[PDB]
Amino acid sequence: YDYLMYADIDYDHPDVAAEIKRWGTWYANELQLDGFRLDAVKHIKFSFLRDWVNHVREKTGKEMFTVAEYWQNDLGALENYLNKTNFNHSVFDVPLHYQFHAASTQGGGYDMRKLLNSTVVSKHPLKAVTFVDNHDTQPGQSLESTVQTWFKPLAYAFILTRESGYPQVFYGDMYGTKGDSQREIPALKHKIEPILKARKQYAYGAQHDYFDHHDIVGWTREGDSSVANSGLAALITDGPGGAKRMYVGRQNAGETWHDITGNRSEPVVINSEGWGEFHVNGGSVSIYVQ
Amino acid sequence: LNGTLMQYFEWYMPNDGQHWKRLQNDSAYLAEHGITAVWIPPAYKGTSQADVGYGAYDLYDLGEFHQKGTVRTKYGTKGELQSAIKSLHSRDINVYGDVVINHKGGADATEDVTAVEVDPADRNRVISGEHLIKAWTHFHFPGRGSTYSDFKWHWYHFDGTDWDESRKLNRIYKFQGKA
Repeated sequence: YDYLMYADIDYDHPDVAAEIKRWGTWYANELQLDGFRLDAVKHIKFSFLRDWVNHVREKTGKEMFTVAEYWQNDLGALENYLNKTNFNHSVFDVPLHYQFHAASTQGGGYDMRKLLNSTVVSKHPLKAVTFVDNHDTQPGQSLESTVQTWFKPLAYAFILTRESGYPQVFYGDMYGTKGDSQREIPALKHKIEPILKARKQYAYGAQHDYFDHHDIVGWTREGDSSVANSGLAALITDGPGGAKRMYVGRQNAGETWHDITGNRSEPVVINSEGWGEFHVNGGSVSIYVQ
Repeated sequence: LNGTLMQYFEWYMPNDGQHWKRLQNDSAYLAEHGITAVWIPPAYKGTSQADVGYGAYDLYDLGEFHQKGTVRTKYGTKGELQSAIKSLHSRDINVYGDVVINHKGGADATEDVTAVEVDPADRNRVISGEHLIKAWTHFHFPGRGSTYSDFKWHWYHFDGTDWDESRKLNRIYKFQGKA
């Protein structure tokens, strides 16, 4: 209960606003920082935050990418905040995290098609930092709402291989969390690495969404000329496994693709027209690349 | 290539002052796996060495001065932080610092302030008349002094607090007398 003794900073006070703005530049210069993560922006004067971000970039002459934590599972509040701040910085996609959580706790009962709506990334793809879990949602934390482990890799494939949003990987998910509950996140490193690889060398080109099923949904990336062998076909399932015919671009017709996650051994050959029939196991994820 | 960010900390990591070294050592791995940016935990002095960083006592003390009974923060010293960031930069990875500016925690001393109580539901609706309380609002940073900054904090730089030290009461206070 030590937090009860903290004091809330007053930004209507000229000296306080001038001081935080100045410290901001000092912090940036002392550490040679490239950007910021804004904490608890919900309780801070919106105009100040907008001015502080402008100030720091101006005094440094640097881009200073900035992402603010406006914790509200509501697209309306976040959108207002973006407007009040002149879209000068991104926000964490809180709604998306909450759907991931919901999908993971409903054991197949969730409508996967819902993932496509009500998220910052759906409305403002260039102003969204998508994440699966963080330090406030992990087991035992103030905003606890951990995405169940089985669903975790599916959530990561979603934020890392789709064209929209600036994805964020969590340390606790990679190396596991060191709390003392029986619900700690284990080190999923070995399961996220393949998805990171896919983002790194394959998630390029036009995207084709196939959110036409209550459980099995997917999407493709046609690849791009600038990145060799790029292109992919991702499929994730809430419940039962299955298959889906997806278009990957007539440009890569005749290729044999394989599940980079290794959950599936069977290769998929792209037909003359650029289509493929991909497969995914139940409560699993499959990312086919060439 | 695609940009990918990583939150490089977890709530329950060990308070062994080796986090910055860990990050410095982790630069090659991060780079080969496509991480192009890392968000690091609050690097400035908290209310204790074990503070995850959200206590936020001294923003100009990046684990450099002896305050809160320690020189280094939970993660390490300013030098280790700087070495870690240099490794990241050599590999083209960006570093995003955390900014904790909603409050300050760990005031050096209390100050007699005039306050009114507000409704816990409607934190605006005043449910008490003005009265003297003792609030932890004084920040002078004895370990640092005026190195980097001579700004000192007082009750008027704030809106309120949720603890009256005199009566040892938890209520929602709003400082009067122009706070």
